Amino acid sequence: VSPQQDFSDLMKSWKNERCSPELLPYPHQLMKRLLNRISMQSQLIENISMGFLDMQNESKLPLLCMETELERLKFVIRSYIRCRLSKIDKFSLYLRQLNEDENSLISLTDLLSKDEIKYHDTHSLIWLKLVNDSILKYMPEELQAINDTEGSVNMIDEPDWNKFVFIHVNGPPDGENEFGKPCYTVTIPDLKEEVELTIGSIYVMRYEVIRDLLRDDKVAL
Amino acid sequence: YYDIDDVLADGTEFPCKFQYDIPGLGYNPGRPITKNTKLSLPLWLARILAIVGPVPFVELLPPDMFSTKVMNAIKTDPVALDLHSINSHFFSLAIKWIMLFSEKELANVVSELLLQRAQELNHHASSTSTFLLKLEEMEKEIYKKSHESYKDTKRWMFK
Amino acid sequence: DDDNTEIIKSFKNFILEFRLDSQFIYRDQLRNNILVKNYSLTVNMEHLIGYNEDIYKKLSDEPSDIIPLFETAITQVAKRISILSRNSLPTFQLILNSNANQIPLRDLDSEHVSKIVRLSGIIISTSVLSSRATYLSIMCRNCRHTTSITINNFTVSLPRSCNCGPDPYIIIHESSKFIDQQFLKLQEIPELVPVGEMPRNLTMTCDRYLTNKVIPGTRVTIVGIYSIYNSKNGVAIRTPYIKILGIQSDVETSSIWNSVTMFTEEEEEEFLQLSRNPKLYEILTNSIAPSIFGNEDIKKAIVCLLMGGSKKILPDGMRLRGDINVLLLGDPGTAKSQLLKFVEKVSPIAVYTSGKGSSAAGLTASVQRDPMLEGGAMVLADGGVVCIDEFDKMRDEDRVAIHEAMEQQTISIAKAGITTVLNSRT
Amino acid sequence: LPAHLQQTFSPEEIQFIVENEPIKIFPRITWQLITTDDKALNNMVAMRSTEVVLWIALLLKQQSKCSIVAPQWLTTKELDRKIQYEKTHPDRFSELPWNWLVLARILFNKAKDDFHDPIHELRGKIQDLREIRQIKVLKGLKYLNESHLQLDNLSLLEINELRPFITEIMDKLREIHTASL
Amino acid sequence: MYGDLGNKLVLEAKRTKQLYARSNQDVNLPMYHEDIIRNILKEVSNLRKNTEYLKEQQQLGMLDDKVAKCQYFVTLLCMERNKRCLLAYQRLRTDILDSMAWNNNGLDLMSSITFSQQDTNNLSHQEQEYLKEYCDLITDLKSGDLVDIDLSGSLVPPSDAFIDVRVLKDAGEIQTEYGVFNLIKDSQFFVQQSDVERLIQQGYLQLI
Repeated sequence: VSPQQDFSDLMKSWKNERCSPELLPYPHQLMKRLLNRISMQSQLIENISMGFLDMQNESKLPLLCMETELERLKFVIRSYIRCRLSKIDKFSLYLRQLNEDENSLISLTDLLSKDEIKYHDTHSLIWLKLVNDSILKYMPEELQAINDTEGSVNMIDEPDWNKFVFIHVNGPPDGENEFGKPCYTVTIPDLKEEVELTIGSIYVMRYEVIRDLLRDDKVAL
Repeated sequence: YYDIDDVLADGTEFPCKFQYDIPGLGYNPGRPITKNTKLSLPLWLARILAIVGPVPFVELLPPDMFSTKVMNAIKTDPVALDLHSINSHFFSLAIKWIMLFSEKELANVVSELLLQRAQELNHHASSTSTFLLKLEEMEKEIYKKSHESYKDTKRWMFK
Repeated sequence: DDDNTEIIKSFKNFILEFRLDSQFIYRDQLRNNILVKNYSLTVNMEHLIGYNEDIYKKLSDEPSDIIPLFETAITQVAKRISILSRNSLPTFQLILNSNANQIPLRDLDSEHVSKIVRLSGIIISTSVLSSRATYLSIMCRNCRHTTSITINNFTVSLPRSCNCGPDPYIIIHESSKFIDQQFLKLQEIPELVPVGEMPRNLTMTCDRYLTNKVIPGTRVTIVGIYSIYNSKNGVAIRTPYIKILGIQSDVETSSIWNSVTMFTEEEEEEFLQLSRNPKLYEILTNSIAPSIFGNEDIKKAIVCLLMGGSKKILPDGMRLRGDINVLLLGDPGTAKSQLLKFVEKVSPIAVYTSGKGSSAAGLTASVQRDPMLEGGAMVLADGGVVCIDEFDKMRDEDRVAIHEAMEQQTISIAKAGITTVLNSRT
Repeated sequence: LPAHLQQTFSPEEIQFIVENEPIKIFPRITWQLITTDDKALNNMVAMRSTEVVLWIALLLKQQSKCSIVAPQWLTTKELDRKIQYEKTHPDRFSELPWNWLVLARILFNKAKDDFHDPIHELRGKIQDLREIRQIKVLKGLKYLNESHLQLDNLSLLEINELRPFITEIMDKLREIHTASL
Repeated sequence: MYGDLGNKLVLEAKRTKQLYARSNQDVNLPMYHEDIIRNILKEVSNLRKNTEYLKEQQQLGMLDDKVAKCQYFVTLLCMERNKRCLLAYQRLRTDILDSMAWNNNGLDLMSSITFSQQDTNNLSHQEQEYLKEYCDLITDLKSGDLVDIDLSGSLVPPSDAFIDVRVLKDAGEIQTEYGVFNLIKDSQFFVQQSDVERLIQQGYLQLI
């Protein structure tokens, strides 16, 4: 609940995002309390900056500090969402097929932002509308639908769960998953026998075997 | 798929002969094409003709590029071998043909060749000469990406 | 030799500690050189003299006794960088190119002998490569002493002691490590200072990684030591040569010459930008003869010539050709003989021969024997443009050769024990 | 659309990250400010060490209102035990601050006059420890297999430079092999 | 020969990636090819015409022959091939495009989309409608936040945090926002990262 922690989780989310091959859940509970918090301090600093001129017929430092800080954290999330919108641009179709299907969790108000959902549907719409008056006129009857034929394929791709991601293993020990010799976690790849995993050492593997560790935040990326 | 390398990879000609006769030749005044005619086909159409049939429509005669002479010559000196001359696509291509024909034997071979190029390509990842000219297009693209990470990390290293 | 330890310690301390703010230029020059497998180093003297004045004081004093202690000094460094333990790693060549003061060719007379001399001249012809030795084993004809001789640079007789004698030592060529050598021969530049006399040409030996670095005919600026060799031809009369370390061509000159089938991206960019011009043809036809006035049909014809044409390998072995031919024939003032010089300049590979062939060069493919393919217009010019003049004035025997060549692109030589059919795509 | 890089981090971004690590300082000064994530501080006492985040130390160092402390692991006498321990275990990469490259760039630009014996020494040391370690990575990189690698203790910058390469040719390599069974 | 025009088209598509790669990125796409794709569309119309013709012919003449299947199979693939080309090209074109709409709009005070994208009219109007609709699409994202954003800018993090900008033949003074920087050729402003981000994208500032 502390500010510092929300920030550490912001950074964590940002890294996990730029690393992974695919989209991650939209963390509204935090990102919204920060989107309120910055609206607060951006008003506050302009207020203290304006009140400062009244004592003027001293030290610009905490103001400069504050402002630089705000530039840094207003950069962070802007990288975040400017990235996620790109992965939405790449996965728009996949997500659509994920939405038409019942199981398991569709976009809702969670998997995407209430702001992002607009971006998704509108981009999707104007894209289909572009290709529609451009190359489909002139429309193949089988190719009317944008979806699997199958082959090849299309898109479908790319929920690619096998791609490699550098991962650094961190999390609180009970002394849950620690089987020795050093520590957690399993592993159990499908194709191969366990390594398994050691915590003070970064080990690159597929994204799929570790997705559950990612959920728990037991390994940073 | 949308990337240019794949859709270009499907563009390559293969020596595949027909199992059956097919009147309505789309290639010229046959009209049918006599059985066991050897006609070069791009990969895109030839890919599912080997599946759909319980005898497939085409024999899938092994491409000259995969000739056992070659798969042998790449086991000597890959690093000095010129890939860009033969196809030029190899990994983008070979990856499809290994699944299509389900050949295990050469996996262990190409899986080796691509380590041996790369233990060389981390060597030109440091800041060409002639060698850059003989890479396969997609491999080449990875060289851009690496060389750029390095260059940029060096330009950050100082001022 | 504690002194050599003292010198080499200073060279190591010059490579490891050198700082241009803040990267270490040399130390990284080294790594980035061993990875590509260049096995060389280029020192910039200004940095050197900046670092210590002393080591440059000795290096301009007795270069040929020192420079190899610098080689061993740097290769002892690449041992600690390129690999680690607790092979084989040749001792790198160093190439040092620096400003100093240009010393023209005419002004080299004694007095600076064995003192590094920067200079400038146009290379005439490059001599065919031949190997010197670096490390060669030697066994005795009798006692069979196994001696590994490390020969250095920069002639050296073999040791006679383990009857036995006088010189019972054989070179084992199965274990001997060899390097390469070139022999440039350079004629000083025509601008200065010929006066009324033919310009002198000093003979130069490039070696290792500078070899084949320079196409003959390109202006360069050599650095190297200045020194003398014997070569019986009295008394005593020893003749002058310039060892090269190391060579640097004039701006650029890479890319061209040295233009490979590959090029930078932005060239494709600007080319593909030129392909978009409606006036493209028409602007090209204005490029060729800035000086030459009119003659537009010729002017366009050159263009369509340079670009080659349809080339067909279709079965059977018959292959049709490109691209065409052009006759400029007419009375003088046509500028055609100048125009050809121009095409010669533009065309990627071109040989202007007005003959009869000239002067020493035969006009066509010719078999000549090595006293211990002779060359000609066609062969040397292969795969591109050939420029001929006085085409009616050419000799008979090779005229046959031409008129058979131009159609089928291949010259066929049955002389003596070689029946070869060799290619002219010109 | 991030354009560059995009899959790997930018060299700058890893400094953007590391500057979030706190380190001790020696303030010359004797508002508030709460800021957001700092938690610090009661008015800093001159000639008294304290723990604060990096980007602010750097910020207050440009104004030379504070003197940053040198990290205990940044020393030449300290580095010596580290290259000694590194030459002698050609396999493992030893123990790294994980930021050490980027702190080695950053703290040398400004803070340089604060270090004891900073000159022509430590840069010579870390440019070295950033040599044998790099070649040891290129010679440890021959053993590449899917899917596993021990990169053990390795800098963030070192990760970032070679990332596209490894995680690309792993994606050509593992791609045939998963798919050939 | 059958589907090869698409291979040549994507072969041409590749070149623009080459021009976006190293690169340097100035945009300046040569043109959208309407002609060659018109050839493709006439070829594919040919195809589907013979397809429905033969689809009528199986109903009468072919009488469900084993061979017939092939035409509806193979030639069908060709349709897909053109599609595989036509979209691959097209998405590539949108990738080179939307990013441009990203990094610069453009930027303060956008305040309108004008003079940008040297392609202008040379590029197809069908794409330009998509484009204007797309920057209209991103104006709403601009309107949700309340960051403030400035999302379009600051891809590269601030340091620290004041810089020095050297005028580059710009007039000026057009700096109305925040303050009248009073732009003046041959004048460097010791100004904070704030207005620098916004003004550097336009082309006024030069050295950071």
